[PDB]
Amino acid sequence: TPAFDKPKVELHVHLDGAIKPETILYYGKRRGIALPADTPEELQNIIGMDKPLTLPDFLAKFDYYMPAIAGCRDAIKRIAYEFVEMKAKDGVVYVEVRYSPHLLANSKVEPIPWNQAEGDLTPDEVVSLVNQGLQEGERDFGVKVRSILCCMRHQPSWSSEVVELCKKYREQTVVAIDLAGDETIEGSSLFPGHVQAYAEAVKSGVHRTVHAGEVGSANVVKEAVDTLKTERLGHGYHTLEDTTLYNRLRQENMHFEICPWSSYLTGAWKPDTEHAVIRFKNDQVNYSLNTDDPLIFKSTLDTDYQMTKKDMGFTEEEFKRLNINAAKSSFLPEDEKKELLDLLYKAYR
Ligand SMILES: [Zn+2]
Repeated sequence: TPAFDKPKVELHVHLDGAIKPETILYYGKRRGIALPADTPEELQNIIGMDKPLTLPDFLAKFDYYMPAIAGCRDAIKRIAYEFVEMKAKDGVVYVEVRYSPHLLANSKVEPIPWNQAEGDLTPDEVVSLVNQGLQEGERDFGVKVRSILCCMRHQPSWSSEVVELCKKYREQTVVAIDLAGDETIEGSSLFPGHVQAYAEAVKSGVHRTVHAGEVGSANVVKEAVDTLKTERLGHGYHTLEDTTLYNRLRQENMHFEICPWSSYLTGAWKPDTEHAVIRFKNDQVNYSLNTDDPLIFKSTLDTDYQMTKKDMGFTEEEFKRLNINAAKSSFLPEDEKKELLDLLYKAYR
């Protein structure tokens, strides 16, 4: 029994962090890729985490399975398709899924990811394949799906390509640009490559979100809002450390993409303190509930609702409230956004 058995909206979940272990296993053996384990259960046991890990340990989780998907057209399209199915099972009616097109390519991309051999899959084609999988999935599972392309903090050189891809495939699921990766990188938010890609997003009407304040200080949040001119914040928990910034963001109705289960497992949140989502609730902040990386966290969207319901006393009124706000803060055209809202209103009333 779901904690909130009603239609839901999810705005922060990574496609490369939401793959079925069986599918990883299928493609691993299909092209002779070495995987740590040969069974689904032990594979998620290895890939998943039950306790906070060092950043290196965390990032290494990806090294274990991404090589089996990246560079393979069939696989890129398939994980996108299966992703929509997963969300349908979660009772999600609208989802914005994000990922780095570069981390799935083996052609172009100077720093060829995952130590894979030079191939023939460019970031551009990756995007088209994802689009196809997501659209076929929308048709087959009844979930409205849009995507977001991720700039990687440690690779500013890819950021311009990211924004141009968002422009090229606009509406065809791509609705925004994101900035993900290691936030502890000093001045990463200020890297010219990232700043210019976002300045261009503003100029081309590409919506914007940025991972900030998850583990970094309130200062990375401030840089995301004032310099990158982000419209939403991924996590943004450390905004509570700069009261004036927090209050300005509340005044501006800034949207916070919260991932409760994730924040716990990663350690972004210390169990000894009030969870940010609790005060955001008390402060009536504009925020959403999200899984982030279901595969790595061994979770489903219900995991985050069960946690806030049972361990934080969230009411159905708050769940309805936050999903309405998630829809209001979506990067959907105003026309479709209103339709999504009408669905939620009728479903919540
Ligand atoms: Zn994320």
